[PDB]
Amino acid sequence: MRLPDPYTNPEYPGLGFESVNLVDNDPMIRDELPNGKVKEVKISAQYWGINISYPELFPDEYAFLDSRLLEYKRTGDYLDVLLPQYEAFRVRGDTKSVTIPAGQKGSQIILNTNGTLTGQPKAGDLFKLSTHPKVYKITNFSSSGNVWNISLYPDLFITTTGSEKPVFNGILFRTKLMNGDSFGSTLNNNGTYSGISLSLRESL
Amino acid sequence: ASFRDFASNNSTAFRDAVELALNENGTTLKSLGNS
Amino acid sequence: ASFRDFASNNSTAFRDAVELALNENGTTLKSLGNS
Amino acid sequence: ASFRDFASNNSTAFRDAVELALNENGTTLKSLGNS
Amino acid sequence: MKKILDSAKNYLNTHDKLKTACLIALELPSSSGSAATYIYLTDYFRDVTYNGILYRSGKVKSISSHKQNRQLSIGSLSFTITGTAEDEVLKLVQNGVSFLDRGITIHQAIINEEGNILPVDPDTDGPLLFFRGRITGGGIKDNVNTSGIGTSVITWNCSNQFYDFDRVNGRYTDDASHRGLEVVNGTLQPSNGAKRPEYQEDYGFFHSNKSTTILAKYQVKEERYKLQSKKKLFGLSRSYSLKKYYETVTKEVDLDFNLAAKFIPVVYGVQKIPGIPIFADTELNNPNIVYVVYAFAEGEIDGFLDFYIGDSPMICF
Amino acid sequence: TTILAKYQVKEERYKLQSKKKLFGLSRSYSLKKYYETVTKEVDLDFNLAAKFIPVVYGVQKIPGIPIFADTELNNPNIVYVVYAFAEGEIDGFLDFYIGDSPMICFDETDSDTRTCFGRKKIVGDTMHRLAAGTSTSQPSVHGQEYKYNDGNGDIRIWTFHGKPDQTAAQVLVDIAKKKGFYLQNQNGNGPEYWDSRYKLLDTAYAIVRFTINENRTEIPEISAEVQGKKVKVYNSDGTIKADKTSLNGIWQLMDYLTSDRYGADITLDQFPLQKVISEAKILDIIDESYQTSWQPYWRYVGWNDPLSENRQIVQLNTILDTSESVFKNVQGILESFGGAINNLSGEYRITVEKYSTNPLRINFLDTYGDLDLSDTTGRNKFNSVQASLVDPALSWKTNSITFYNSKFKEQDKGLDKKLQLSFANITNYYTARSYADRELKKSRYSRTLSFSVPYKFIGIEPNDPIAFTYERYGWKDKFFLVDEVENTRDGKINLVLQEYGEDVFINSEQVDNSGNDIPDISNNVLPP
Amino acid sequence: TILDTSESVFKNVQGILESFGGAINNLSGEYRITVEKYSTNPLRINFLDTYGDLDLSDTTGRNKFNSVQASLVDPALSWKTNSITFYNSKFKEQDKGLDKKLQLS
Repeated sequence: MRLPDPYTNPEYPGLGFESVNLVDNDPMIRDELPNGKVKEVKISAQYWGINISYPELFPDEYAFLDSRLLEYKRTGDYLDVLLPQYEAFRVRGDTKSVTIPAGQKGSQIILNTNGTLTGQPKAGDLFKLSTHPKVYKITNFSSSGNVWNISLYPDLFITTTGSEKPVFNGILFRTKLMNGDSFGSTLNNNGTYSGISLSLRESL
Repeated sequence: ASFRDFASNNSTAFRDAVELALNENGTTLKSLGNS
Repeated sequence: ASFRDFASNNSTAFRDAVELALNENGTTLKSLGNS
Repeated sequence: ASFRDFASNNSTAFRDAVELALNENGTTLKSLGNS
Repeated sequence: MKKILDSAKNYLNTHDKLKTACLIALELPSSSGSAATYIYLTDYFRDVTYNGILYRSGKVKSISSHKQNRQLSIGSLSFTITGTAEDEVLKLVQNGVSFLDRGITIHQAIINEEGNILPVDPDTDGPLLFFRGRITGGGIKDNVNTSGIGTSVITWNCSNQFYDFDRVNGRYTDDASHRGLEVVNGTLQPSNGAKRPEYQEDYGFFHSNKSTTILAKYQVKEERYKLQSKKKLFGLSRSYSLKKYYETVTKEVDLDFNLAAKFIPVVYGVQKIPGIPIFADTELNNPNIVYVVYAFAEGEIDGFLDFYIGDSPMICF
Repeated sequence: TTILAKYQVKEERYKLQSKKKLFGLSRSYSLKKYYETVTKEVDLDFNLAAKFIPVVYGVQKIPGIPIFADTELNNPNIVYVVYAFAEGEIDGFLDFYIGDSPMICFDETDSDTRTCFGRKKIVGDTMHRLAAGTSTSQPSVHGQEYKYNDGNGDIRIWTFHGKPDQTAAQVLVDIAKKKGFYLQNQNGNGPEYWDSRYKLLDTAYAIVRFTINENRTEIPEISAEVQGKKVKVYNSDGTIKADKTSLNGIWQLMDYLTSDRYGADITLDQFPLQKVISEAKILDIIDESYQTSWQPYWRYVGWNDPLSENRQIVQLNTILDTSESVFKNVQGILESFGGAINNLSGEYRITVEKYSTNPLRINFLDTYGDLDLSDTTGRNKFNSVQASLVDPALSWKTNSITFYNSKFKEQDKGLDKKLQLSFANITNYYTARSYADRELKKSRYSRTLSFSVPYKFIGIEPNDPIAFTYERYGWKDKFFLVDEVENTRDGKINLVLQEYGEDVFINSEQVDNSGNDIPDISNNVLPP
Repeated sequence: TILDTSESVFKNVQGILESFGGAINNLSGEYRITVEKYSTNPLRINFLDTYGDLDLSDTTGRNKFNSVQASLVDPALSWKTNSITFYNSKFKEQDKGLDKKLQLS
């Protein structure tokens, strides 16, 4: 499901992140050798962590927000979020006619736009495959005409099967709440819910 | 370390905790009076 | 104190820690099934 | 938990703490070499 | 008192900051016994050359404490390798490889101002020995944390020659054990399992299985299948009580259900021991003349002082 | 016992042979202590554990506990003594040891030393030859009288098998009816001395009648070779076959576990029949290492027909000293064929070690991230094995099986390390040799692994085949067997795997020890 | 001595020792055999040379005896057991006349 925000529900401008913390969580078997060399082995999967802080929420906005959150807690599905700082539409066009040749594993990826896309995805922008819900981060870009060579920080979780389509816009993190067990909201005498915050965490 | 003194002040608990894992099988610590 | 409950929740570790100091010499706790 | 490693680093203390509660009565752990 | 060079006795007394390195040399676990490869390692930050051997660094992480009491016990030591080398991991986790009797020697080296090894041991004019024994055990501990830093530790286990305290090394009076018989294709052929290569054509214990039954015909109804205990008194310690100790002592054992009574003892000094029959047969035309062979003791003995035919020695008191 | 002692030697006056000679050598014993504890005879005046009734599965030799002894009135030298052999409905008595010499002599060597009938070697003659007079290789008949005269006196047996509805012996009832018993008249008792109430239900026994005369002046110690209690063998289709005893270990354990008369009363409801049936066939796998012709004492090792296969991988002829605890008796029945009673998932499940071509594939990424490897090669890895067993080829004495391995000693730099074993429930020499070889092979894989898996994969039980695949090591579908499984209520399963190999379950070729049997033709006076 | 080879190597070595003292030591590399002895030039340790910790423990009970009784297989007899028993008047003048016997074999 979709986390409410001013893009989906413009009538509630109180929704919307006062501050978002996009943390990098890659567990590693780090070992500090006696000779000064540091050896680290990556085994556990990496996952983005999102910490959302909300401004002063009025009672109706908080009613909508916690209604959506409680529906999340009820039906048990995943909770998608859209970070707005990465919503710079730097790539126009429709990506259905873009083919990613099969048999690709690792950070590097090669995709052929077939002369369809307009706009260059600069480093630091987000990237997501059509099938898998993992969200990557472009670290370097290099194109030779139509073919694009993109390097992603997390290695491709699944090897491309030749049908996965690039998603350069409207990327949603498939996250799970981490504050659900004890989630309280305080109501002031001024009439606003203060200090509403979420500690999300990408699942899979 | 200073763990020896402590354990020496809680010996019966150690005995019971030991005899509780030997009773999983048919062993027990009350079979030492014979020997 | 409340150490008894804890030890009763970790009995196998106590058994192993005991049998690890008896194996220093030729003694072992698997010699109780006879008696 | 991580208590197993610790106990494995203090085994002799466990042995002594055990043998200190068996000496209350006439039992002792030095009677295992026979068996 | 392990004597130390007087030159080292001055350095160990004047200098406060001592730079010490432990030089480890373990034998590689190999599938077969052919050859003898050694990995040389050190705990120091730089490689250390000793007797022309380069002890490479960067693998060893920690070494345990060697403790020795006045009661016989296995001397256990535990040194840990990094476990992320991925070249030491495969040696430990390799399939079809055994390290039952692979040794390890650890030296305690002190570094000088110029970076050399301060001579300590008088006989070698080099560093002291911290531990030398056998590799009995091992393991690796992977700990992958879903958030944070994980660790992996490879720990090698070491001990002296008495690691297997439940080990009975003896020459049981039997042909199959004496010559190390093993089926090779379709026959029981002697192998290298014999304690000596010259034991492969020794048929001395060939008729030991039927010796007792044949001998029993010429004995009393009692003592038909019996033998005196080789050791009567064995030692009264805190492991026994007076009643139990003096009740356990036995005089005679039945040979039809005591396979421990057919082991060959070893005697130092003048002691009385029973004889284990290994052959018994009569003459053809004189059936009342019976030859019976008793195996007394082990090894090159000085000789037999006296023989007790029954309970009366040939040489009277 | 006191009445019987009058007609015995000064020695063996109050004595009885131990029901179980060898019981099992494990890490709880040492060689010297284990082989010193084994006893041959026990005094009946201070050993109340010697008056318990044993239960026998398969062909085994057991002593007889007297329960009645009295002479005739006008013929005081004719004494009736009743010995209770074994428990439950037994197939029958194979042979009777009047003293230390069986009625059916071993072979040609034992025939020329005394008056005997038939041969136990090759021919496999049984006691029923005494009544039939022909070559018979099947057990006795319930309530039939047998006459055995070796030239020193007449002996009559009247074998009785166990049955739920035994009737009182007609011979003793007839003697007691006419006031024929000597102590019956001494104490003034009437026909109630022995009546129809003396049913002796669920207990096999024999009423051996002695004619003490100039030659047999003493009553010798009586022992018998029973064929064992009949067990229920469950078939896959659904039919139930309980007509003969079975050498399969699982059926013997199932009989011991579902009996409220002796042992624990575990109802057949608390048992998955299909799993037990499938696991029995694992112990029923035909071994091809040796030949059926190589065992001349085929009748007395549990087999019934030399023509048939009778080459199961594990065959057990067991004696259960009922004076032992139920827990220890079950623990002793197991460890003779592997076995692990499991109470997980509700029922009682019997699992034995086996190799599978379709194990469950666990990758390390499916675990919880923890992993503990532990290989204790010291104290657990051996290069040669030495075992012992009670072999009916000898006069039920102990035979040692010893062999070395050149490959395992080429490895380990020629170190001499011997595995010491002792089989209590195995009597076939070739089966014991195969089991010792299996144990020696299994000792070379001493390496265990522990990790946790999520709620999925629920259903893992001990002795299950699992293929581990951890790419960081050189592991791709490595064979493991479950050793410890722990279920939590929050859906986490803790496992401890044990490394195995394929070679553990292949059988190496062996030779025949048929010519190395040593019958005890001693203990009797040779004729002129 | 008679060494019943059916015993374990560990127990056989442990039995050979304790007959003359003895302590097999694997420290400093080699196997060293040390027996109890008195020396006129021992190594002098002052407490200021230590790390500051010190534990004194005297278990006079269960370890202090006034008389000894031993047994042995003596070839003077027909290899039977002979008992050696003697008392000490000084050790019983101490300890307030308590009767405590050491049993040995």
